[PDB]
Amino acid sequence: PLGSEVIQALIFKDDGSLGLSISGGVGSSSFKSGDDGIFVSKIAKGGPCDNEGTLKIGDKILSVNEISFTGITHEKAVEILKNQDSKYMVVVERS
Amino acid sequence: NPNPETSV
Repeated sequence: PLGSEVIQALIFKDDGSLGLSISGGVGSSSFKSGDDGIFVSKIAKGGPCDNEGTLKIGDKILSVNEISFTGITHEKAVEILKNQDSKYMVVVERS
Repeated sequence: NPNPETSV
């Protein structure tokens, strides 16, 4: 997208959670018109994502720990984000 | 189409 920026955040799980919610994915209703991507749709107050402070509602997730989130389902996105790691390098596209 | 929102 014109004027878009690519941002990265390193977030550590606390009690098994990153403190954010996702929407979208291939095979789901699109969060943004015409974009089947995975998007940050909620950030829990006082959670790890809020504390680190880099990510924002509306960010499109491009990768997590170098796993591409382009062309993946909501279900696959969730599996990855619920995996056994505690450390997540999240790359997003902000528009 | 399904429109999930999942907390992680």
